[PDB]
Amino acid sequence: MVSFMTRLNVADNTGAKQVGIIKVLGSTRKRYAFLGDVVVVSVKDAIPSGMVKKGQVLRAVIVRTKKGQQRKDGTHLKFDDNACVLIKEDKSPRGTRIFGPVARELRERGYNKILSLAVEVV
Amino acid sequence: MEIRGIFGVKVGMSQVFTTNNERLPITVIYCEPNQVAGVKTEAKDKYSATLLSFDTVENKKLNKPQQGFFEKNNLKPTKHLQEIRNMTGFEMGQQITPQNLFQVGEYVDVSAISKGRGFTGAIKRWNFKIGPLGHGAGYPHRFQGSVQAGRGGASAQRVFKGKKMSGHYGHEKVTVQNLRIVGFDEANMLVLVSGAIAGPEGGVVLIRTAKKKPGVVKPIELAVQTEKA
Amino acid sequence: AVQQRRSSKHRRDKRRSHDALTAQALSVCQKCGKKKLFHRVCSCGMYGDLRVKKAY
Amino acid sequence: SYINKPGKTSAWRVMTVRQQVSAVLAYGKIETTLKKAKNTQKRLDKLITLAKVDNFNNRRQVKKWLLNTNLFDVDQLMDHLFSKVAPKYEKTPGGYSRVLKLGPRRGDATEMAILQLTD
Amino acid sequence: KINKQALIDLVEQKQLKAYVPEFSAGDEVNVAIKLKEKEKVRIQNFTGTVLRRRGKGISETFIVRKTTDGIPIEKNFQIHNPNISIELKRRGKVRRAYISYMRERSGKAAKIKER
RNA sequence: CAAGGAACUCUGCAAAUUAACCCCGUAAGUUAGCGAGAAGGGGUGCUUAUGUAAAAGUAAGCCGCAGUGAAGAACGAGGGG
RNA sequence: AGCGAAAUUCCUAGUCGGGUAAAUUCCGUCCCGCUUGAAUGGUGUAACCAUCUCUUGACUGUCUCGGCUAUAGACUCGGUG
RNA sequence: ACCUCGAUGUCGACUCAUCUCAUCCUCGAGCUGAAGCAGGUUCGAAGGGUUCGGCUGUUCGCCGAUUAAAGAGAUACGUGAGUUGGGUUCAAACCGUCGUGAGACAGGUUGGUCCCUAUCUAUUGUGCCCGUAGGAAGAUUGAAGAGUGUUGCUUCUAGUACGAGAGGACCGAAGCGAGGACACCUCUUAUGCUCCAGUUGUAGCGCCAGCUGCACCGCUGGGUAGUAACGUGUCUAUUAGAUAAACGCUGAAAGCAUCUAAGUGUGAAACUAUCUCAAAGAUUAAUCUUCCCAUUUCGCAAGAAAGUAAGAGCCGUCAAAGACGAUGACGUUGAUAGGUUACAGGUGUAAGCAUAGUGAUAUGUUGAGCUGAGUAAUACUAAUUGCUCGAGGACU
Repeated sequence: MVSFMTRLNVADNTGAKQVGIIKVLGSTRKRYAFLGDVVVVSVKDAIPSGMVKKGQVLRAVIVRTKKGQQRKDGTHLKFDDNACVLIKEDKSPRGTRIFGPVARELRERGYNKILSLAVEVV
Repeated sequence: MEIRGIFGVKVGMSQVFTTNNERLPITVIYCEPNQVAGVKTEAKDKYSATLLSFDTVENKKLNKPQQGFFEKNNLKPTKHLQEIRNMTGFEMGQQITPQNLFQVGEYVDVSAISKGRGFTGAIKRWNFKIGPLGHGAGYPHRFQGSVQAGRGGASAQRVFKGKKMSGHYGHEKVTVQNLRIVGFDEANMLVLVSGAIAGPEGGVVLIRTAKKKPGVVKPIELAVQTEKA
Repeated sequence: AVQQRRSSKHRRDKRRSHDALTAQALSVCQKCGKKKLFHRVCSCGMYGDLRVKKAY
Repeated sequence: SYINKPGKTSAWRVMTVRQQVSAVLAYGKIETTLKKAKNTQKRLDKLITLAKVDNFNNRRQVKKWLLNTNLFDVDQLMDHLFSKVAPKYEKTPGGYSRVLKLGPRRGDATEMAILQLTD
Repeated sequence: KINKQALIDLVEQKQLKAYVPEFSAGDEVNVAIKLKEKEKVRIQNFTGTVLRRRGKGISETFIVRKTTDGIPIEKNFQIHNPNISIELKRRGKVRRAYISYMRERSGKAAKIKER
């Protein structure tokens, strides 16, 4: 549903506007979008106050899925947009201000710090 | 060892809320309590087997030689009858109910005739790839590629038997195993089981004991609502 | 493609072996004459012992 | 091969069925194809079971499936039907018509079938 | 011999609500969710405007839209789901039982109420 | 035809969005004519009254997710040879 | 004079600075220019182009990634040859 | 310069593949100037696997971003009577050069049409005639077959052992994944043209509505069953026996030593099943269970007039099936199909009436009206008061 070269907005305060998902990590033929997907992205729209330079290949995780998914609970939550957050090889977020609504079932892949510094969890 | 199983009739599939906040697919099978029609023992028949019979109707409409055989065996006249291998723990002239052999939550295997699709394409049968249409590929666009494996009178100059090819799809007994037993209903002659069953409803569907994990069962339970105002 | 080797008369009859045509179904008519066609009306205008049709 | 006549359309089927039901209302015996015969038999039976109470709304509802003939005109045949067929067919549950299979046609070898109605 | 195939309700009887809060597909309802992440009782009242009310038996799913962080999100829920509390906030008038224009119309996202 | 939107690829070829009208607005380059319909944009329904010859026009009310509601009409910019 | 790895450089896929995450064809520049070069015109030039190429806006089943709908055939039956 | 000049299409790219091991990883083992980790070398083993982009007509080539991995070939540098022609490669022209001149350029450039209604064999299904020595109905066994065998992460084991110190084990278990494949329509999406709602103009129903026909199903939004997946659920193993390499034991020959020579072991995604599908046309024509018949008379010593009683076939109805046969089920003793009624589900306050309003409208009647595939009741209609084949056991 979301794969290589997907122009998407940013979900955390890193001074970036439009970023493209350039590769998928993990294993071969992943080619799909899911929760906690650690991928690499390149930014083309940003502001000079941003903490990352334009065109850099940096690792991020998508947090909003316009496709939506069905959970183990039996409930199908779907986003009306798509967004991602940039992180540096760990679970500590890069941006100094976190915003955007996300489900709480993301602890399976870590990211507890983002939830602790989140505006509010879904 | 021993393998236990019986036939039934798929009559529908549904869902249910279970513990740990999970919903499971629930296929429903009508399972009338059947009676063994014959036992093939190691002593005379050299192998373990047991033929059962069911879907009984009034004796008038049934076939004459087989109803005479039934009367010789002193059993009900039934439409369907078939064997199951490796079954001698149950004896001749005994009714069979799901409570006797299978509990709730263990692992079983299911067999059913696939839904008839007739002759089809290779991609719809062997999960192939569509031929491209970009920039006018032409009318010959969806096909099976080629079976060219040799040119020159000393390489193959033929087609090979067993080569992957399209053909009639479905309409065949197919099996999947490790299905979980959800529940039983003796009054309605009904069983609720997990997974999905191939083919359409109304047909005869076999369920045997899983030959992978014979004596393994995991606990699964239900829950009840409490919102009462 | 087109034919590469001609089929002989023996090959012709081997191919035409399946040219035998199956017969039809017939039914007795109690009121009219000749044997009528089964599940079909008779020439005398009558069918399920029932005449509903005008001049044949 | 490639592009040709529109041929068979759902509009064609429904207008042809309307013609056949108008014809059976006018005369009461139609020779056509057996599959078409049963297809129009279903719609005719639906109209007849809709022809029991017969208010003005039902008049228009059944008028959405009728045409005109030479013997009778649309409203005239509607009123004629309402006057005679409804008293005759009201007490029988279903089965308001019967199809009898004829033989092949010398012209076409099609399996002719005659639809008729009598209660 | 003859089977009714109506045993769908027979197996549906395992889950039956005794209060069954009923509403249309164009209203504002607050549905509470009971969650135990590791060890706690969490009651998260998920408010929002219901979108589509589908029903066929034990399987009755309905869609609800909520503006979380100013972002519209659509969630699916099941009517007889356990550990779930439902209470309507406001009941309104809607001319259709299925809405797709609310997927994009954000300006004045509220709905005209029911008299 | 969910989602992405040129990623297959010899190529944004084909295909796709506007396209009609009314009204704002319009860059660079330029032989001063153009460019240019630059682009970008806003509205077109029904009813009640007003307006002239009707109508473009206006005030209000009302509904549909959407009112040249199906119709028939240019998708572009930048740069080089 | 001019133009200079051009439609012009075999060696060579020469740089360099670029757009380009990643550019042998895209651009400006460097000048060892086999066999360029001024009426077989040359260097540019606004507009113009069913001309060629490059990047992008939107656009979508071209693709990711496959599937469905209705006619006509193809299938079966009759006449035809 | 030996076949093909009364034609063997010569680069690839796309799909479709196939095999060998001289194995890239996955497997085991050996050795090491192998403290551990990290490694490096080699052997045996082919059961499975081996990405996406950027450049270029190019394969080959390079680079990037990854994967545990991006192994090699090789089959007309596989694959056009499966696609396409970007490209050199007819006819045009250009730049540059060469040649005085027509003209030459695997130097470069723009453009330049890819012929095909399957005869046999071969192959995916599919049946029909006969057979298996009486006719059948079934159920079987299984000689020979086919499918089918993937990989990674995390946590515990344990910062344990090891190592001073960074580092950090082996084995096992548990959960999480990816891909591969099976089926499914509970949920989620696409479709769902005799379905619904709204909508738009034209022509008429003598008029207003209310309509049909047409305008891509007129347009838009949905949606029943079914049909599919992006959605679900599953499988990703375990074991036994014989083995490669490797490691053995005893042990002499060759009084010691030695895995070997007798004997005596383990042993790998390798090998046989193990799991799945069908399978007696499995002609070596196998097996069992049940029913039927064994009825005037000479023959070519066979049973000929009486032609099953076991049934089969024609026809109808349909589909669970199904291109069409064939198959499954039912034929007045029938719910087999259609009909009608109720119901499910879909759509969403039918139309009319009345109220207030100059009017779009709002309200009660009204969750009503209607609704293709869905459920059961229901013999109301059709499966005929029908026809053809179909009985006596040869020989060793």
